[PDB]
Amino acid sequence: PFMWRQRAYCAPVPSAFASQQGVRKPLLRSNSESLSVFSQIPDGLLGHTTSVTMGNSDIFFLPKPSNLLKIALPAFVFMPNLTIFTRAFPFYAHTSA
Amino acid sequence: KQAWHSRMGKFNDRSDTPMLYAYMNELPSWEYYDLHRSAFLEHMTYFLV
Amino acid sequence: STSPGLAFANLTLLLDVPQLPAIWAVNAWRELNGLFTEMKTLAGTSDLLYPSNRYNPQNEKTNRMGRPRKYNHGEWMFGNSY
Amino acid sequence: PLGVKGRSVFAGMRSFIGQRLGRLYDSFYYSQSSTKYVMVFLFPAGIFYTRFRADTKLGYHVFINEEKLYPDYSQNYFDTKWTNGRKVYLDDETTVEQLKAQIYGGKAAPENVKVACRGRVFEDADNVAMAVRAFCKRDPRLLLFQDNL
Ligand SMILES: CCCCCCCCCCCCCCCCCC(=O)OC[C@H](COP(=O)([O-])OCC(O)COP(=O)([O-])OC[C@@H](COC(=O)CCCCCCCCCCCCCCCCC)OC(=O)CCCCCCCCCCCCCCCCC)OC(=O)CCCCCCCCCCCCCCCCC
Ligand SMILES: CCCCCCCCCCCCCCCCCC(=O)OC[C@H](COP(=O)([O-])OCC[N+](C)(C)C)OC(=O)CCCCCCCCCCCCCCCCC
Ligand SMILES: CCCCCCCCCCCCCCCCCC(=O)OC[C@H](COP(=O)([O-])OCC[N+](C)(C)C)OC(=O)CCCCCCCCCCCCCCCCC
Ligand SMILES: CCCCCCCCCCCCO[C@@H]1O[C@H](CO)[C@@H](O[C@H]2O[C@H](CO)[C@@H](O)[C@H](O)[C@H]2O)[C@H](O)[C@H]1O
Ligand SMILES: CCCCCCCCCCCCO[C@@H]1O[C@H](CO)[C@@H](O[C@H]2O[C@H](CO)[C@@H](O)[C@H](O)[C@H]2O)[C@H](O)[C@H]1O
Repeated sequence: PFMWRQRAYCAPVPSAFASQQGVRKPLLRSNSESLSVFSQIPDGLLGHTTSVTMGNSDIFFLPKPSNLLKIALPAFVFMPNLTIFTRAFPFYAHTSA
Repeated sequence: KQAWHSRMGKFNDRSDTPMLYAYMNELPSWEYYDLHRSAFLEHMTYFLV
Repeated sequence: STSPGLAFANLTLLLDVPQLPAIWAVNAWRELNGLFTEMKTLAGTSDLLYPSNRYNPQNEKTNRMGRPRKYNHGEWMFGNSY
Repeated sequence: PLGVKGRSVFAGMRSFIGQRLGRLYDSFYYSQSSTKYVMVFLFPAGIFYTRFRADTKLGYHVFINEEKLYPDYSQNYFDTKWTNGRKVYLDDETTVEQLKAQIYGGKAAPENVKVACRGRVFEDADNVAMAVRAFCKRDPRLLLFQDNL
């Protein structure tokens, strides 16, 4: 409230200087209302737009012809075996075989 | 059988590449007597007598 | 047993399975705090309590944000001002 | 032959728990003193304390504007000097005065010292939790400055 001619964002809209226009619309409005989203537009369907859901579309199907193959294939180890040497696991986990 | 023995040896044995031999301050019977042959003799003559 | 490729899982396990007791303890503490809050609410309060909120400082002399209540010096015909 | 007549599955559960606990005691007894006490009590206890404190209490990163406002930590050990960005865990009932006293070690603080968060000055008779909820939601970085003006 100190530099009016230099702070235009906090100033009234040009429709307010015009002296001419159930319930009527307000006569005085600021340009600082531009910094709000739901100032003029309504808040309808505000919290219900993240609730319109659509399911995924991926199908997990692939035929598995093993008759074509006669050799084994390698396979990853995903986790360490804790069913054996459980007590020593923190003590040998840092070593490499 | 040979794989079994080699695996167990590599895991349990005291070596230059030790897996399980680590953080050793109180040793078990076998390793203690294998490292300290003086004590195996003394502990054994006492047992027989 | 183990291998270099399992360093991810080894680290994750070593650092996380000891935390599971603490996680369960946190869950139990939360249930007990909820139980006590609901028992207090059943007993009765001057101003309401928000159940799923962190802190509820509101009383006869205190707002729901920890400040003193405005216009609370006198008494009112309709009772509490809230 | 699964199960026996006259015996209950709950009795069998009690049996099993007894077996497990006895085996645990045997294995703890026949173990190294150097490692077992640490690995069974001190690391679990520290992890429990840390995780419980983090998951339950709520903390704040504290900063100070000027070096002249830093506290005197020469005497107390393990921290001879103030460093900005310290994580500080507080209770929900804590006020700004209590926080200030905690920072300055129950000693005479400077004059007109105030707390701010995202440029917004806190009153001293204010709950830190609610003040942060209002002014800096999910950015609890507090700053201590001198308000002379
Ligand atoms: C507050 C302070 C905190 C610090 C701790 C304080 C103390 C608290 C209590 C103890 C906590 C530490 C527990 C560590 C145990 C694990 C590692 C260990 O240290 O063991 C060393 C210790 C010594 O090891 P050792 O001397 O080298 O070898 C001797 C054998 O263990 C000797 O065994 P045995 O020959 O006499 O018998 C064989 C044994 C085998 O034990 C072993 O040696 C290996 C155990 C394998 C562990 C890893 C298994 C993980 C597998 C992944 C799970 C996948 C599930 C998939 C599910 C999919 C289904 C949809 O069989 C068992 O009893 C194991 C049962 C548990 C395995 C369950 C696996 C699933 C099968 C389900 C079966 C059905 C239920 C049971 C039915 C029985 C009737 C009720 O182990 C034992 O003494 C016995 C095994 C321990 C079994 C668990 C005991 C109960 C623990 C309760 C934990 C609850 C904690 C939460 C507390 C609450 C906080 C809020
Ligand atoms: C809930 C999710 C579970 C999903 C993951 C687990 C896999 C799902 C399948 C169920 C798991 C349980 C399988 C139990 C198999 C053991 C059966 C058995 O006979 O064991 C021998 C015991 C001991 O029997 P006994 O020794 O007393 O007498 C019989 C003796 N023999 C065997 C020689 C004939 O049998 C029982 O008495 C019943 C035990 C099974 C019931 C307990 C289930 C265990 C699961 C909970 C674990 C925690 C225990 C503490 C619970 C405290 C409750 C307050
Ligand atoms: C999706 C989940 C998948 C993962 C599965 C998650 C569940 C299973 C995960 C378990 C993996 C990790 C298990 C490691 C356990 C390590 C604990 C351990 O062994 O401790 C080290 C100690 C160290 O023993 P050590 O040092 O002599 O030998 C250890 C190994 N070496 C030789 C290589 C060093 O082990 C023990 O001997 C004690 C273990 C049994 C006790 C367990 C703790 C409970 C104790 C309760 C009784 C207290 C009695 C107090 C009485 C006081 C008076 C005397
Ligand atoms: C011995 C006591 C009981 C032991 C059993 C412990 C298992 C509890 C784990 C269930 C998962 C809890 O995860 C979450 O925690 C609490 C309830 O616990 C709830 O949390 C919510 O309601 C509770 C009411 O109790 C409030 O205190 C809390 O402020 C709010 O965030 C969540 O709705 C729930 O999703
Ligand atoms: C065998 C049964 C074991 C079941 C596990 C039960 C949980 C065990 C741990 C209980 C520890 C209780 O210790 C207590 O915890 C709460 C939450 O941190 C702390 O309380 C703190 O946070 C809560 C939540 O805002 C408020 O009370 C307040 O902000 C503050 O005092 C208490 O200062 C402390 O005294």
